[PDB]
Amino acid sequence: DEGLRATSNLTQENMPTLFVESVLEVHGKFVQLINTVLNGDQHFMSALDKALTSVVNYREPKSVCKAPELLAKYCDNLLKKSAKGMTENEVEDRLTSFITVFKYIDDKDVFQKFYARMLAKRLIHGLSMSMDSEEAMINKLKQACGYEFTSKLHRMYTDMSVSADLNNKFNNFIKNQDTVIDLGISFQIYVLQAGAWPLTQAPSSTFAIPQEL
Amino acid sequence: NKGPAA
Amino acid sequence: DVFLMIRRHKTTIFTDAKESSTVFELKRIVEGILKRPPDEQRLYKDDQLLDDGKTLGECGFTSQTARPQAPATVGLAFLCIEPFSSPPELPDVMKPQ
Amino acid sequence: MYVKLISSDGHEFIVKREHALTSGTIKAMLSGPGQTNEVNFREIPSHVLSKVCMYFTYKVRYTNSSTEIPEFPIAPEIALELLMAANFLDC
Amino acid sequence: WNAVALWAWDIVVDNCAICRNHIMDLCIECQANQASATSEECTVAWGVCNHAFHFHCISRWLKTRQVCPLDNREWEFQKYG
Amino acid sequence: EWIPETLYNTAISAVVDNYIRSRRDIRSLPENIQFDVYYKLYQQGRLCQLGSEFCELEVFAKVLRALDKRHLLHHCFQALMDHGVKVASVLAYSFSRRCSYIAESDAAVKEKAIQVGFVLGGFLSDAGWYSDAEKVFLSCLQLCTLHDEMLHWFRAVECCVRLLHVRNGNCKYHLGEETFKLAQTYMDKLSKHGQQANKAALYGELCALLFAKSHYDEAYKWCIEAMKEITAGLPVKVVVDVLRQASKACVVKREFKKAEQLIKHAVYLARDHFGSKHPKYSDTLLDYGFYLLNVDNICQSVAIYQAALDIRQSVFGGKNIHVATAHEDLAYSSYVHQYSSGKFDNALFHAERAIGIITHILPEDHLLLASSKRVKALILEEIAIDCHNKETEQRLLQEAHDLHLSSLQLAKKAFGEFNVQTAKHYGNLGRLYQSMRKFKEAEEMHIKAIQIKEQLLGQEDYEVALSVGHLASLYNYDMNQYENAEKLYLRSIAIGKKLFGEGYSGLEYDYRGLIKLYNSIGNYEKVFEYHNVLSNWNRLRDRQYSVTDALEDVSTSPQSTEEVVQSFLIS
Ligand SMILES: [Zn+2]
Ligand SMILES: [Zn+2]
Ligand SMILES: [Zn+2]
Ligand SMILES: [Zn+2]
Repeated sequence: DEGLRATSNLTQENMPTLFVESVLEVHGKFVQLINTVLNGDQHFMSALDKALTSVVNYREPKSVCKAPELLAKYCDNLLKKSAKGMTENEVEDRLTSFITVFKYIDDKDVFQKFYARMLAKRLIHGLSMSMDSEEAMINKLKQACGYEFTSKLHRMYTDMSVSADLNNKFNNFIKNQDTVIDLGISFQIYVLQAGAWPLTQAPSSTFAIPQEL
Repeated sequence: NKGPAA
Repeated sequence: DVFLMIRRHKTTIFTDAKESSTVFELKRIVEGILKRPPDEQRLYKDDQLLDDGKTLGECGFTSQTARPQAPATVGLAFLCIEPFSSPPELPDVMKPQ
Repeated sequence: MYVKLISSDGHEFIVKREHALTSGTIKAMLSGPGQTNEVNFREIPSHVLSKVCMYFTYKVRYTNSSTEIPEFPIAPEIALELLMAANFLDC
Repeated sequence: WNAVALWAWDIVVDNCAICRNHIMDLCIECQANQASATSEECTVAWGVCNHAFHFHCISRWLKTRQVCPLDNREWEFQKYG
Repeated sequence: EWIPETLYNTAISAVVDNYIRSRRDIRSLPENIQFDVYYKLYQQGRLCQLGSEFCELEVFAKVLRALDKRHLLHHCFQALMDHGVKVASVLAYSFSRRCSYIAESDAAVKEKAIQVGFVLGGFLSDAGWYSDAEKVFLSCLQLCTLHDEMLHWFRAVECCVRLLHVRNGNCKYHLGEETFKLAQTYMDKLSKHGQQANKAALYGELCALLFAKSHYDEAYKWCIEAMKEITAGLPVKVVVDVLRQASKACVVKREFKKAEQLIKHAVYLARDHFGSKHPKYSDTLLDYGFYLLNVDNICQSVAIYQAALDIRQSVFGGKNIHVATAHEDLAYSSYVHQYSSGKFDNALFHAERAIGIITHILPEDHLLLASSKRVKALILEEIAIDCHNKETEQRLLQEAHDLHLSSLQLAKKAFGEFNVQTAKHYGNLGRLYQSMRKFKEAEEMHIKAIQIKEQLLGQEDYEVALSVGHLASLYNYDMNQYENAEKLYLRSIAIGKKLFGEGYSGLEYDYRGLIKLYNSIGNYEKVFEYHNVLSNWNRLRDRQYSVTDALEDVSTSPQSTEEVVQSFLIS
């Protein structure tokens, strides 16, 4: 009942950030309540975990749950470099508590689809807080949720790490042929795995670049 | 001993 | 989409119209074959005249009863609908002889 | 633009032109000196032709249909005569 | 000119015939023991029957039976990755 | 003493020998006459003439009304499926074809189709052809959702309870959840219009679907929900189906007292109405033997499966999916019974049949192969250990290694990574890798099997204790870090005596592990003590192990239909 009241004034302009902070406030205070006046009883902690599962995994009548999309957006809304108001040291502390609200997600599979697609749009544009934060992000998910949960999500990272080497190998290739070959423009590439990246969609339309490329 | 139950 | 047929004497028009399509505009399609004025012709479902103002969906010719497999029927007049034919009956075989 | 169809009993089956492109035999009626175009279809009765042109509306609408196509009901009593038109019309 | 790239193997059937998993993903042998410490050498191999199989899967098949699982023809490798 | 043949039987053979001329007019015979004409065709071996008329729905409709001789129709139906012609597939397609033709017709003709659909769909569900029973039930469900009347939703709920039964046995668990949700639509609509539909059989089907997906917490929750709505006015087949699948949820919940009072009454109630040679009776024994398999009733667990298979074999012909599942349990029961002796002769043959029957009738990617190929791989593992020739060992272990991962992949696709069955295969692979000398891979598999199975089941479970024993048996021999196995073995005995007592089969390999662990470091003050423990182990279980089967153990039941239901519910 207190959890639903926390996620009641649903501010549409800041839905994901207010959602995780409200649950963190409820969880961060009641973890003290079970510990500062009560003993650390696993019966009471199990009730808190069971109750916070109910409020986070709330399905509207004849509607889907709002939990997986907001948690996917919350990670994107902070790992994006546009909000230059916090540092990576504050990111690690902030996102460590993001694991606690993540463990209450009933449908973690659909969160991965929402996160990977959101990461796909964010990562290929070259915009993010930092590359090691993305490495740390999938590192914490692979230990909190599961080994094969971030199977395609691990390959979301470690793709542009070898792209730089591949670009240098391409730069090595362009300077070692018998003749002189120039592309006429600064060419930068990064290759993606078909079975990992969600970039398939439906390419029903062909394309034919002119002679300039 | 023998194995897991099916 | 709504599919239906109209029979005056022996003709059959397999035309299509939207679920919200009215009655006045489909008479122009009928005019293209019979060469008859739209006000002179009148249509009759289940022994009942259809108004021009009401649509096809307001008289009962909805999608489920007007499927592209077995569409709803409606008469026409200016009823003299002729039955198609009598198919050769099949013995039940399972029935004792 | 409109293709007629007469039957054994004289029933008229005037329908849309492009609904009849499925069967090439109907296009043979339009082709030649036939080019509404008068057609004689005496050997095939009216009741079975009520399902022949009925299949045309089913055929054209479901061409590359995203949803799963429901089967076209063919009554067991009319199964024998309708299959005669299927081979004759190559439909 | 910045550009993305999406790569896939030359296989078309898009499925391994032994592990039954997606050919782009790891084989069942490498999807159980180590998905990060072994995935970098989970390659695939073609054959004279033009049937690209997971290298771990095809080797594990060749441990006992030296015939192609799809069609019963002697299995000879033709190209690797 | 040469009793003359009855004129009824004599006239049967008089028209069978003249079948071709009078083929048309036999269909005009009465149903009791008509069935005996067809049963004689099977007896004479004229399956082609027998199959020449069962392919028609109308002919098979009259034959299905011989309820007394249904046990002969099943044996003839399976004979046709081994004869060639797919009489199950054509009947389902023919019924589904004619079913859609009366959608716009009246409800008088329509109601006959559902009655035909339930007897035919129920028969194919009994015969095991779940892939063809589903197409029958989906057609009759469509009719019930065309005209809105109070009787139509009364049978639409009756389709979804049986639709959810033909999808539990066909391993279509993903579509099973949708049917239950679709069931609640008509079930709640009927409840609003002054008719509280009985949620007993419909809730009883989740006692197997969620049990199959190892949702033991959710299955036991639905075990209680299904058991509440039982009623003495329910059909006995419906009642016994609830008790069987409710008892299974209790066995995996590590509760033994309330499970046996449920399943023994299920055996008693099934034997009473149906008999000792009915398919529903044999379906109870497999669920009953599942209880005996987990309570260390190993001596009669093989016999009860052997009894269960013989019932199905006498009624379900040859290549039938129900015989394979009966073959499956007996193959595994002999695997654990012949563990010390090593006599896996009939164990592999039953396992080989289990592969043989399913591959002919089910697709290669069907999940029932994964369950079936797992046990055969376990047979191949212990066979290679017992064999003296090392060349034989290196081939058979790889063959078993082929089956586990092929089985594991099918489990992974349908159940997800975090499930008991996927972790169940991890435990098998760890033991397999011990025989495969891939000790480092064995360590990886065992920790996977113990960090996943324990994660959702809990710290105290039967299968978790065995998974510890697999890794405890590892550190004793290959890794040789006895300190790791000292804590692991101590967990194995700890959970063993909570429910199974000291005399448990897996604990023998656990007490011996402690002595083997202690023998390496020279400890002897516990070796002498634990040698006395084995002497206590060797006697105390064998003191109370004397030969006693289970068919006379249940005998007549003093407990009645209501005496079992309320006792389990209040406790
Ligand atoms: Zn593979
Ligand atoms: Zn691999
Ligand atoms: Zn091949
Ligand atoms: Zn035959």
